[PDB]
Amino acid sequence: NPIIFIIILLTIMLGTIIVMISSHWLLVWIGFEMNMLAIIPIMMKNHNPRATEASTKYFLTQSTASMLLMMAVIINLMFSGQWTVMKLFNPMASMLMTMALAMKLGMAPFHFWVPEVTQGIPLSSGLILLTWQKLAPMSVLYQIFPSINLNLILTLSVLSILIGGWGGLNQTQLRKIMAYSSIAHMGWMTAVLPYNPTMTLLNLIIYIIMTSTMFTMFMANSTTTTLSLSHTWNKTPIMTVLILATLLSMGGLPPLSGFMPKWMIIQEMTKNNSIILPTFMAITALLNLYFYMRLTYSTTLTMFPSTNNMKMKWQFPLMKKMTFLPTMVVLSTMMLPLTPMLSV
Amino acid sequence: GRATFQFLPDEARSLPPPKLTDPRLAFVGFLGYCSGLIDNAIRRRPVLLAGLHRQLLYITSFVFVGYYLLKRQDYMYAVRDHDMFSYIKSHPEDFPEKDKKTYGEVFEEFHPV
Amino acid sequence: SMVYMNIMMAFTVSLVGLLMYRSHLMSSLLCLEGMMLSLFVMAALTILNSHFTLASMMPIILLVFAACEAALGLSLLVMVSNTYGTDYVQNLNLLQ
Amino acid sequence: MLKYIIPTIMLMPLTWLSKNNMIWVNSTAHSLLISFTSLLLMNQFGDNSLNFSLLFFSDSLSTPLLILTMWLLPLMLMASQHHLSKENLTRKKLFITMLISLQLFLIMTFTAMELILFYILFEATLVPTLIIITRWGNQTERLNAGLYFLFYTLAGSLPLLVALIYIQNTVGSLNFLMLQYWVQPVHNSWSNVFMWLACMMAFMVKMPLYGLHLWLPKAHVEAPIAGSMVLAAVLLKLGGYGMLRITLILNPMTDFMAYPFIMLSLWGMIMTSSICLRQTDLKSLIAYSSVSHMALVIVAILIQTPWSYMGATALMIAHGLTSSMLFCLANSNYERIHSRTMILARGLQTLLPLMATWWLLASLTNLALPPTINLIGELFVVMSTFSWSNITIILMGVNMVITALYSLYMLIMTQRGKYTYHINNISPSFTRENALMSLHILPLLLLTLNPKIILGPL
Amino acid sequence: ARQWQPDVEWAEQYGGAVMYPTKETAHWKPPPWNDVDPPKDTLVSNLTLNFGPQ
Amino acid sequence: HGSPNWLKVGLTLGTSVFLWIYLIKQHNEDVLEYKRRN
Amino acid sequence: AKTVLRQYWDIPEGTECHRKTYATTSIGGAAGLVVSAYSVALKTPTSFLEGVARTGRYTFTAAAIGAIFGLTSCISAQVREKPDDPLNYLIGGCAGGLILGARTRSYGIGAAACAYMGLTAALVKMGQLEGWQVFAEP
Amino acid sequence: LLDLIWLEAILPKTISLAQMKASTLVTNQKGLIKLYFLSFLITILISMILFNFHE
Amino acid sequence: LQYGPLAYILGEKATKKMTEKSKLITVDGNICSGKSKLAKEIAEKLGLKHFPEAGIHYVDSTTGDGKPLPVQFSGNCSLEKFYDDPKSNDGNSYRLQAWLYASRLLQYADALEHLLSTGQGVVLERSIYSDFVFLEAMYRQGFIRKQCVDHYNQVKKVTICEYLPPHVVVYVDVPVPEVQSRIQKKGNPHEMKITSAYLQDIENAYKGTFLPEMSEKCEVLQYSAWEAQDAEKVVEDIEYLKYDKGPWLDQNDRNLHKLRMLVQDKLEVLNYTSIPVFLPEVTVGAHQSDQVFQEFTELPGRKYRAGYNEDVGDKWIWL
Repeated sequence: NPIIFIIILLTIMLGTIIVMISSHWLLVWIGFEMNMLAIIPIMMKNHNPRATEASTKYFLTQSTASMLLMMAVIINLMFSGQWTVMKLFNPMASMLMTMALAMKLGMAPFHFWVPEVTQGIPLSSGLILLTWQKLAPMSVLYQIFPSINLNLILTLSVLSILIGGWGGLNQTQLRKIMAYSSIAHMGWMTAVLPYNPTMTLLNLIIYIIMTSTMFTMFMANSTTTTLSLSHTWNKTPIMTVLILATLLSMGGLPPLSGFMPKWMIIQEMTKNNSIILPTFMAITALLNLYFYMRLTYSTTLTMFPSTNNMKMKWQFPLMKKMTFLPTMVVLSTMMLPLTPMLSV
Repeated sequence: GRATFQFLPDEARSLPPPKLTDPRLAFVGFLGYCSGLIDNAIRRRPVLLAGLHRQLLYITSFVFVGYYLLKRQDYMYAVRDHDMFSYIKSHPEDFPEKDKKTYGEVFEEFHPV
Repeated sequence: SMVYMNIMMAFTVSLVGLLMYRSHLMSSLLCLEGMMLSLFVMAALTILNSHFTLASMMPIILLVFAACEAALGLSLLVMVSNTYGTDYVQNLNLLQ
Repeated sequence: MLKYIIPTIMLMPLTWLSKNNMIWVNSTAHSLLISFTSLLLMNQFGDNSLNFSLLFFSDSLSTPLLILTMWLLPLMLMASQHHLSKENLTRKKLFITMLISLQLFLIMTFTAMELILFYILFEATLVPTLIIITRWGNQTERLNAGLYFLFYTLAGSLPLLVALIYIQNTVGSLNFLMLQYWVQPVHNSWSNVFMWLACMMAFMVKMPLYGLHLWLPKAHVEAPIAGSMVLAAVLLKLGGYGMLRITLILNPMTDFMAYPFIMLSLWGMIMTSSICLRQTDLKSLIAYSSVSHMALVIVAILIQTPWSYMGATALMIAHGLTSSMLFCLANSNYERIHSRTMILARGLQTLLPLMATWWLLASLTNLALPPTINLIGELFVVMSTFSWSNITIILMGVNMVITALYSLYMLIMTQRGKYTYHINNISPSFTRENALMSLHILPLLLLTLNPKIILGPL
Repeated sequence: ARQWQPDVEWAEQYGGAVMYPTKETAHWKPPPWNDVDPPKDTLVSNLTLNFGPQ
Repeated sequence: HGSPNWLKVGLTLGTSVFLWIYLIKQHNEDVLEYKRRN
Repeated sequence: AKTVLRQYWDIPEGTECHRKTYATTSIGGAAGLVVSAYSVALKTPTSFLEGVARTGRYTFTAAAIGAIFGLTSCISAQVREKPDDPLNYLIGGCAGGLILGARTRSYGIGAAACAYMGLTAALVKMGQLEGWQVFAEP
Repeated sequence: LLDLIWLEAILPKTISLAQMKASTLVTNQKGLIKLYFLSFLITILISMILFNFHE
Repeated sequence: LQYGPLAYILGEKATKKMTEKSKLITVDGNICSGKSKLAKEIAEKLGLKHFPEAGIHYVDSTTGDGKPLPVQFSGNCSLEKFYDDPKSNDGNSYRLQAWLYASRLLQYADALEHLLSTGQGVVLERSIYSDFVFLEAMYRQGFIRKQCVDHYNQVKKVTICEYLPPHVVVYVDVPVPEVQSRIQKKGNPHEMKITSAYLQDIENAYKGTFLPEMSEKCEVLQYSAWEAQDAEKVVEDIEYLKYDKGPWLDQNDRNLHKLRMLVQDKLEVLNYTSIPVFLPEVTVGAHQSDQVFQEFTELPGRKYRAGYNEDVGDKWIWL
């Protein structure tokens, strides 16, 4: 059990390297095939009958989303027979390409892949491992990029934040509130991808950091929003101040560094005489903030710590790489004149 | 833009290098100076002047890495302008010479309130 | 020729209404393994007349994962019947 | 600013670094010492112009406005100590540090050298204000008012970024206001309406029109310990001045559509002061005075051609000192009677004689008694918009009529007697209660001697 | 004491089933505080073969 | 008394002196590598 | 497709008030078939029949907006002063929206259907009037 | 009667407008794995008929 | 008891210490019958570290050094105050049972923590299962309400998932309710006149409620007499030692069983009983109110800073 838990966990990131290290559509088929093979055990570990009825709702959604990709390869096998990863030489192939791959990253259509899995997996511990599967197909859309129809990639992305926004105001379960606003932060980056496909990766590296540091804060006890009340005056009041800082940073407010992407990403979206496109989305992520305010109105205002239970003992979990996350996820807005010249 | 898959290529020798006592390198690690104080504050230390050996090596980390990171940032702008000026130098038909005309040529609006 | 239209009409054995529905989920996993041989054949007709001499190892490797893939998916479909006894896709508890 | 920001950040590791209850005396001591240094290099000359150092300062040359921003941290700590001293020292160290952290960004604001340095500092606030609104108030309707303070200010300010980045890659670069010598004019089109309108509307949401003032009697009504950010939120409202930096240039020739902003804010002026004479909450009485004769500047900026900028600048810091003190008059006299209902505080003027002068010399600045900084401000606005059309003396004259009957209604409610109740209300307005009520009129009538310091370019 | 209104009802109005804010609808469940195992029904009476007069 | 682990206490004090001397030698070389190239 | 707009935006321009509202009820008629309908239909499984009618039933309810939506314009385009203007085409907003106001009763929907539709009405023809382009390239 | 009504009617309508439509998108996503996939197929066909997507 | 992954791949802790010396044993008894007359007497010969029953100060009896802090900070319903059984109160008499259950659970979470660490048997006084026997006569005497009974009844299916049962569980020699003289003659001034409705009902509740664990595979050794007194002393010493390995387990249910191969019964109970803050982690209270188990937000929410002087006693610089 302990050693074989690494070898399963090691090959997840070995599956996604072959996706990136490839000049050949057959190897990118194998690449995130075996990821869909080596995630299914991590779903299981404590064997609860929601988890078995959740990974099977996870499974076949990423079997078909696999299967249409191999259909898209064999079409432009017939046309000119080159198999390098490049433009796909056929509009009937690229159309079938992009909205096949839109299930693994799930966009606004291909909807309930995101809440129905992440809710109620008893492994809420992590499930930070759902950042690799947002990272493998983005490494495929960097090459396919100069062959798309420019309407479909925006219509999946204009719907992305308009429906990833509305979906979670009606929630309490903070795994769903993390599952929502994970379609929204896939809406900002693929709205930009036809226009200068770098300054997309800037949004992604920020998104890995701010989301990974959100789950590590959650690993004391936290399950529900009512449980997010009862740890200010019990566990540590410094935790309440920290959990305020990242949310207000992840909303995009200019004293913090989640405003670092947008500020730069509109420098590219206009400069291309497209103005009505960002003004819709920039005003759309505003009610993506009413998750976070009304979440911060729970923990930071002493809202009813009742049912007197004392934690007179210390805490010994492993908060690994936590001391350096809200020091590059908040304070970096002055210190990045060019992060987009390292990553470029 | 050639010589692919390097962290920073060979041709970055003639760049200054970005020597120290620049305020970014003071600031890089100042946040690490703030970060080590947080590292005590999470765990009910209850010191806020705790073990210095944990409070050191954060300063050493960011400053070394941030220096070794900035050598390609100044490279990438240096390779940016280097390719623009060449395409400015060729094709003069895309870059005309504008005429110098003083304020004896323009009759502007004229809109007073 | 017409040997490609049939079979590209036969690729519509996905058809998504019958790719997860209705109940007896074994009927849906059936066409997931039967969606192969519409890819194993549609590749094999193209590599073989146009003498590529090397890409014909790819239809051999096309089975090897999709067998191991579906075998994994069939393991979990016992686990839905190990807890119940009936698969019945109108089982739903974890809402979305 | 060479280093005004650099000492005032050094105030911050002084508070937590200190001992026990010494934390009040240590902060207020050094914070007064900047007021020499703030005056020191500034107020120089003076004829086109003082570009100051670099890309960080144009020295706030023709609009000083910044000395008043530096009084307040040694004005609010002596005010906030009334009902704050029951919490922990670990949170008492917090509430001083975020207050300094609000003064830090205001110092690089008002000077700012640019227009895109302005915005990111124009929006760098509203995070430390919101912490003072939600925590540290009284009973509820804090939390919706914490959300009405957002979503007006933030919904409007995002179409600035669409237009300011649009200018930065259209005509050169906006980075300097002194690279604004080359300015192409902005004619009548169907896209140049929106360029004017989106660049303007985010300033209207802070200094309100008659519409969209719906957040202003929310944050000021339900308000911290003793006006503690309410003194800050009155500066912050007049710290949306940047329309003076923008609209003087940068679409200079659009008066064509000024008229739905004139008539809305000139008829609203005569009504939104009239709608307050039936108020029953005392802190909401002042909160509508701040609507009315702040909105007189909005018809003073859009009407150009100075003899208005003579007055529109003097009105920004007219009630910068007046409306601050009126909140301080109401942050006091609530520590003794625990209601803000204006009915209940009767039987007064016998019990507290020394503060009768503090009521009147407050309310004698709205009547405004011409040798002050007030009727040197209005009578330039009056003589300006007379020359727009003659008919505007009527509405602006009835503005002068109703606010005379309005200010005295707050005075005359204390001139009654027999008090009927109140075994409490003993405290005879202690040495602190008159000290922080002073330093308001002591500079307010002083500057009336030589008010050439308070003038635009002009 | 005095400071504000941190009342009880702000916990139950945020009380976690579905956060009904725009109507009461077909709510999900009161979801399990422990890990999620309500439906425990796994049993069968095993086969009753007679190897008799076979 | 004092009771640390006494094992790693000094590894942090020994890594920096390894890192800084590797940094400064890389810096004092590269300060001359400009003029050696330019 | 886009060629429907290439027969909408090309030929009439205010005049010929029958072919204007014959083509401008095709687009808005087609969106009644749309995903909204799809969703509700699937969601309720309807029945063997009657159910189907009811489902579509509301799609038929939806049809009607694009029938008047040229007609309110092309009448009022020529009768006043004979251009097409942003104040011309503004008129088709409110009463064009009031079809959704007429059914599913008003006093809380209908004027709000009137008001916001008048905002998004005039901006469309304003778009080509300034040459606005939503999905562009350098 | 006006300042708390017809300025407060139009903009806090928007609070009650979006939350009217933030309920039609969790309570109609109520499970139904049979009805995820019947709705993927409508999306896959409507991309064929609609617009630019094959062009 | 495991210490992370890295130590666990070198030497495991499932069975190289438990060489059949698991022998996790408890007692049930009644009042003044099985306290320490029989329980504490048997530590040797068999090497069984005795644990005490209960009390308000069990959390004070850990984390230190160590002296018990008073009943202000650990505000409970006060042993020898609830003997007034206040059927009409603010109150609350149920708020004892919350702290009664959480002081109960940490003994059993240190029980399994001690075994795989060392290998010793442990006698308990009353396990986590005894807490429902009180509730039978807590119910029928009028000093409890419903909608408080269901609460820990909902905790019982939440907090009890991984707990392997005890082994030769002894119902002690219990009289025919001679406890009415035992509660009087043995002192106990505050344990007082309250009649047979609390005496007889819990005695009827030892038989019909505790029977399924008594009918679970771990064989019991039951007595019902005056006392042991060299008649059930050695008989529950020798013939229970023969029932420790031989006449010991049927379905075997507790062995650190067949996943003792560095698998889910070997570490994943001995890593989830270490650091006992994750053990009362689902001991979080009601939805909001429950009308008894409450604490106000700032009074007594201001009774925490008095119990938070420096928040950690001693740690100094340079370490």
